[PDB]
Amino acid sequence: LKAQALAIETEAELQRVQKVRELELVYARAQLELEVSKAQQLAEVEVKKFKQMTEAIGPSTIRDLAV
Amino acid sequence: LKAQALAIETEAELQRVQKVRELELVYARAQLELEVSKAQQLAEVEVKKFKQMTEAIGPSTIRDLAV
Repeated sequence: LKAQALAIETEAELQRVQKVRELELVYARAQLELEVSKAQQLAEVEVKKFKQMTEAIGPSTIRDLAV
Repeated sequence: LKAQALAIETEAELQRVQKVRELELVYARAQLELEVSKAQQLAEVEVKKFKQMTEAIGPSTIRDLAV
């Protein structure tokens, strides 16, 4: 009888754990997508501002400015 | 009976968690869009002011001004 009751409550636990982890996996995938989108856009505007600034100052001057 | 009641309250919890996380994902996506818009506009006006100033002072003078 203990075996029958443990079988029922184990099936009932495992279905809930399956559904919760499935929806959590979908939501974590969407958060990852938004995360890398923000990372690459902020990296792109950083790269573009740096490129325009070191273009406007000239790469020859930065060769002999740090010392 | 414990299994039936856990199934009902698990379905009822998971629908709410699904809807809350979906609308939160939409709102976080919009905040990311506004965030990168502000970052790139302030970076653009920084780059443009720096370029005009180092144009007006001349890149030859900044070669021999730091020392």
